[PDB]
Amino acid sequence: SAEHVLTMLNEHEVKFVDLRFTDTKGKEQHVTIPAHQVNAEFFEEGKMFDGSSIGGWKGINESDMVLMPDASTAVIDPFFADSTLIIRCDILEPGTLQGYDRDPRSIAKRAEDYLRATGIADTVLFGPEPEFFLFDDIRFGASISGSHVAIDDIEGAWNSSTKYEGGNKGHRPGVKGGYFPVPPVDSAQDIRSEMCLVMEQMGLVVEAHHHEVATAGQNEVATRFNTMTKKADE
Amino acid sequence: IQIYKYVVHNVAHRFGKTATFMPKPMFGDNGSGMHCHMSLAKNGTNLFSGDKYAGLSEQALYYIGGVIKHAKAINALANPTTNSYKRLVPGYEAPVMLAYSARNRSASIRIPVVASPKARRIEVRFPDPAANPYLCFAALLMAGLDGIKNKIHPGEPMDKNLYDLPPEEAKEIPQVAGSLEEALNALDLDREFLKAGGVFTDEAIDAYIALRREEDDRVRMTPHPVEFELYYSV
Ligand SMILES: [Mn+2]
Ligand SMILES: [Mn+2]
Repeated sequence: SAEHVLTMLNEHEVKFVDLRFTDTKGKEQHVTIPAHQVNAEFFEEGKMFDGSSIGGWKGINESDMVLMPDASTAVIDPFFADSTLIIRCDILEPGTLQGYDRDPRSIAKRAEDYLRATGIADTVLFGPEPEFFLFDDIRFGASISGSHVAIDDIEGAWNSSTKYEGGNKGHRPGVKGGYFPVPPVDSAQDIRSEMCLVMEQMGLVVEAHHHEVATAGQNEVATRFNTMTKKADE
Repeated sequence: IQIYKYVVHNVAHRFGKTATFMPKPMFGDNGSGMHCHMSLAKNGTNLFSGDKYAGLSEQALYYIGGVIKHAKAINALANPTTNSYKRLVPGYEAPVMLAYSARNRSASIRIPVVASPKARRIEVRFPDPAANPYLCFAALLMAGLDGIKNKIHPGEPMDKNLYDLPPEEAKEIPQVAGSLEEALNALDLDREFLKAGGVFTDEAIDAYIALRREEDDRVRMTPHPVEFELYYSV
């Protein structure tokens, strides 16, 4: 609860509350609130902003259901303490529910809870396995006259020939061959290892991490299953 | 050929370029090869003609025989410097089969269509721009007729490109002696059909071998860029 959050607020000092909050038809968003301003009312009636990303004709302000005031935690990363505390869409408004032209987190639940009103069952678990790429430089652009993009990261075969100064040192994974081969060759762990620590710190549960299969920094971190709404937000 | 070459090298150079008869300058492209078409004639009659398979004649067949018989020893003569064989890599495109066809390439002996028996011939393609047309031609011939000579018989043409349960005796199937050392060897043993007539002393043969030998060495003792590619980080 808030009563709670409330402590936590003092538990840690914290000021500001933000990073990750709304999240688009696409993905992730935030706004920052001075530490005060939080207080029940806040917990009970929210805060509201407006449109931008899906919205038509003027002024559709949307309540920001300061919510899942569970889904609340100290973000490592930001400077000065602050409780990243999601929000359950903008609820709507006075009706108070599906954020304008979405409420992805809402839809989530409608679904979820709707599920529940069928009887087909009671709880749906989702355990996604998302992989990601970790590179060094990413340059690209496009324009009347041309277009392009370039990717680089010590690793990705390509780089062998490449001259450095501390110079080459040549251990790296060649095209579909980033296969848990031990270090010298493994851009590195510490980045993963590390990501886990924080992942859990943030509150997820890690199950194992490792290098996927790609010449230039394909990394995977696995995370224990959940409930759509939770996992999704995880 | 000796001129054909001098002229190329030269205009080529006089134009602004370097010209090179190497068989496989680059990888994944086409490395020039010297096909050699041939036929012998008596008076103004090419005893290579007749009936029996694609025009042609008994006579020819022993020839088709001859080559096929000492193919290896020949390519030691008409396929030097190592590079030679980086072209004579099993293709399907690449003519490493010891058969004859009028198609079904892969087939190292092509009896081109004909028309006028007036010009019926044999194209043995495998030889590469790198041989003393002298030795090469000689050895081509020299054999050709030892076949023509003591019977020796082709058997049937291919017309069934390589590709047959790879093994499925397609494996069994006679090969163009791909690989110098190997080729070098053949010649060491084949001596004979060369040696015959005087066209070829033991020496000649010896000396020859003896030479190609060195290069073959320099080549294998010197470690290769790729080896690092694959073998380095072990
Ligand atoms: Mn995976
Ligand atoms: Mn030709």
